[PDB]
Amino acid sequence: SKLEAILSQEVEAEIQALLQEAEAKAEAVKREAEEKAKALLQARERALEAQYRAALRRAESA
Amino acid sequence: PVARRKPEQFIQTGISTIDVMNTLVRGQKLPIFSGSGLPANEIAAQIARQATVRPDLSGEGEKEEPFAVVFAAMGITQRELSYFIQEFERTGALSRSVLFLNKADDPTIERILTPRMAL
Repeated sequence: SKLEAILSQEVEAEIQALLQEAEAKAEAVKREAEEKAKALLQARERALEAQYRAALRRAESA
Repeated sequence: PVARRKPEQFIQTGISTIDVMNTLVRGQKLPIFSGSGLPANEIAAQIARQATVRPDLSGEGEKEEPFAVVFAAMGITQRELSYFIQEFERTGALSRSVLFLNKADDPTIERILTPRMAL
């Protein structure tokens, strides 16, 4: 019957909202990582080069 | 008396705190109160080598400033004496410096004059 149909009618749109929330919750996890990984590695590239050149320079000073 | 002029120019040190709280400038006599068994000594030749005479930031260059590092110890122990050889000698950091240093072992008489030299 139709009564319980309204109970149906309520659930289906909620199934979709769990998903929409979820979708955003996977993506964000993904995106938090994207910037973070990229941003440290830059710094560690940077740092390693300087920690080299200045030595070689100081070596040139020898 | 008519030669001297009141300070007007910072100089960087390679140390932070000792430029922030108390800020290095040229023609400044900064006493550095040490105590007994301490690595004062270290932080000397340490921040020594770090040093580079600088006022770039003010709007000047740094090309026409010769950097003269003059180093003088006294009363040096076997141990310490090599730390010296370690810093200058590390690379060519004697590339801008001279040592002078009357050991305890050495006469205390010659000692006296020691500074007066580099002075």
